[PDB]
Order: sequence, then structure tokens, then C-alpha cells
Amino acid sequence: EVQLQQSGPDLVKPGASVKISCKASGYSFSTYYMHWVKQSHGKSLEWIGRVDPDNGGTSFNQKFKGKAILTVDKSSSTAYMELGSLTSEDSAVYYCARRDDYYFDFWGQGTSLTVSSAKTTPPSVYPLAPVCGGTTGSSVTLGCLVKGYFPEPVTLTWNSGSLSSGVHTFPAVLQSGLYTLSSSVTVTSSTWPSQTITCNVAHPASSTKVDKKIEPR
Amino acid sequence: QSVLSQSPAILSASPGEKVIMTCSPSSSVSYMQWYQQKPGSSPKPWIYSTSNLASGVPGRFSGGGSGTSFSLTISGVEAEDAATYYCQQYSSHPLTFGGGTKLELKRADAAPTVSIFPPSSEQLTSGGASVVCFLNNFYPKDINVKWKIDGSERQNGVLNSWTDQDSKDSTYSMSSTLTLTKDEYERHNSYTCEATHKTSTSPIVKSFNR
Repeated sequence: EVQLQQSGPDLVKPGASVKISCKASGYSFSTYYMHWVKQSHGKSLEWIGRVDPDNGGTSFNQKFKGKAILTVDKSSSTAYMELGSLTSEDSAVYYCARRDDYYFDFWGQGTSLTVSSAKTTPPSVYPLAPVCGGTTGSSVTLGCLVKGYFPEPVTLTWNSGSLSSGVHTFPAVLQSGLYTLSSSVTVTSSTWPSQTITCNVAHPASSTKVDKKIEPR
Repeated sequence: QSVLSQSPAILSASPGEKVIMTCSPSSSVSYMQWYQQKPGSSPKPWIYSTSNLASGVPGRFSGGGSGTSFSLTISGVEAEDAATYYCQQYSSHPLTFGGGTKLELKRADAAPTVSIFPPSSEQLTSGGASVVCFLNNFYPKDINVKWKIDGSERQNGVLNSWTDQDSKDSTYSMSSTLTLTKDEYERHNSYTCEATHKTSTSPIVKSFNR
């Protein structure tokens, strides 16, 4: 019912600025202060500021006074937060939470922000078929290596989402400003060469959508 | 300033155990709020006003404390409790959070299932070569992998990544990728992946010969 839907992941070069939006729904918008929290990759949460959607008044965490500029549009029940003078240290996940005179009772899904000088690169997807037999763990594990892409968010499913058990999608590792990721699927031995197994990779940043069928060598 | 310190950082309990989470503010706090955060999701309201459970929180949880020492106690740690818990304050300014407490499940040891995959012919076409090795479903998160190309160990060009503790069986998985140039790849024959884990007296190996 109550819902705060934030804008998508974003990539911007240092020195730029960005305005992330936090669309509110399911309640009286002007009756709750909208707070903005920051989660630095791997680190803890850090509060940015709040805003009275009714009169546009803000309270801030001294440390963010020159960076965040909180505004609201009552017309559509939307709350914004612009970040000026961006640096790498600004790359984090940003949330918008509603406070209810005690704590944050509703949060948006968050907005992944990457501030980098690196260029967006479409991934290169390679199927990992076992070497002429091999695998034995629950009989025959397959792979899908997603290499040399930059905008971190990449989605990997198997058989368009049907294969969901036995899957282990490994978190990306930044190498020279290009991420590498891999996923495995442990299927039943009577299932693989016989049936079709395809790993699907989607990388919105570059508009690529790769459907990669695992054939035996 | 009212800095919140949480301890421990990482907490591992077997299902059914009783766990106490602590949150110390360097100065008296009226109330303490607690949040639960599960990887890939935004935090969720857990406890407000230092003892009130938010909607959806089971009775096995209880918050408490006064002034500069608050706590969150789970009477029977269940599987779904594995997450990082954050305490939050606003008695002072600005609004601060604690460093978090990650609760991870303690379970019986399990040996990993190793798999080695030679370079895809598609990659070789593109003049690159990556040999991959998946060490799956093992328990002691601590594991050691070593690559060898013709008996000679290669610590250069290896990329490792680990997964969060699995929701279904409480195990970890690992991915070890060794990348070489197609020309350097073809200047050899035996490629070996060697895992060293507590579940075995000897190393676990996986190899293939060109």
C-alpha cells in the first residue's frame, strides 16, 4: 500500500551533479518528513537530511550541507535529492525513508550511484561447458562467464528464469575499471545434453541482452 | 555527537541458540531504534522506542536498554534471522546509526564440489583465455585455492569472488578465475585448481590436460 519508488542506478563522471527521485504513494505525502540515508559500499548507513514536504523545510547532517539539496514536488508526491560536486567517495547506495515520529517505517528500494571516470562497456559472455564429462556434484555443473563490462548492474538468469535451484551467481569484481562476473548451475545429469540450458545476461547500461546456450565441446 | 558502537561485528550462532546484540552510544539516548538488513535489500524497521517490535517481527526478538547501553535479544535463532542489524539514534544531532551486527549461521562442515572449465572456444577466438574453477557448497567459509600451470604455481592473473551464506543450506561458494593470453594459454598443457579446506587432510584438485 505505502510505497516509495526511487529512480534507477546511475553512472556519472566526477564533478557532475545528479538528482535522484523518490516517488511516494499509498498515503498523505505532505504529512511525513522525507529523510535521505547513505550506504557506502561495504560500510554502515549515514544520515543525510530530512524535508517537510508541506513547507519545504530541511534538517541536515552538517557533513552534507554543501552537497545535498533536498526539494519536494507536492503536485506529484515526489521527493528529490541533488548531489553537487561529485567524487568517487560519493559512490554509494542512496535511500529515501519516511519517518513516523519514532523511526524509519518505510524505505525506497534505494539508488545505486557510481561516480567514475570509466567508460561503459558491453559485457562479453562465454558459456562454460564441462571438459568432455567432468562434474559430479549433484551430477554436471555448468557455467556462464560475464567478462569485461563496466556499469556494475548486470542481470543473469538461466533458461529465462525457469532454472532457479542450484544457481550460484558470483558478485562482480572490479579489475582495471572493468568488472568480471560468473554464474553456475548444477543440474541433474539426465537433464543437460538432452535439454536446453541457456544463461541470459542483461546489461541495461549498454543496452545488451545476451542469450547464451551451453553446448557440449 | 552520539556515536553508536555495535558488538560484536560478526556473530555466529547455531539455530536454536539465544543471542544478545549490543549497541553502545557514547552518550545517553532516550530511545533506540533497530533495523534488519538482508543483502540486496533496503533496511527494514525492526524495533522502535527501544522495546516495541515493528509489524512483521516475531516474538523471539526483544529490544531493551537505557541511556548508553541498549540490546536486541533473539531467544531462538532461526534461519531467517541471518542478517545485519542496525541500531539508530536521534537524541542528539545529527541522526546516527551503529556499525551493524552481522548474524551468520553456524553449521556442520561440508567439502566443496570443485569444477574446472577450460577456455571457451569463443574466448580463444577473441585472443583471450580464462580458465575457471567453481568451489561450491562448502561450510567453513575459509578456503584456500591455488592455481598451477604445469606444476608451476601461478599467483598472477587470478580473480576470486565469494557468495554470501546461502539461504537454503547455510553454505558458501567460491569462483576462481585465472586469465591468460590465448598465446600464453596455448604454450602449456596441464591446468590445475587446488582447494585447501578443513574438511580434508589432503588438497582437493581438479585438472585437465590440453
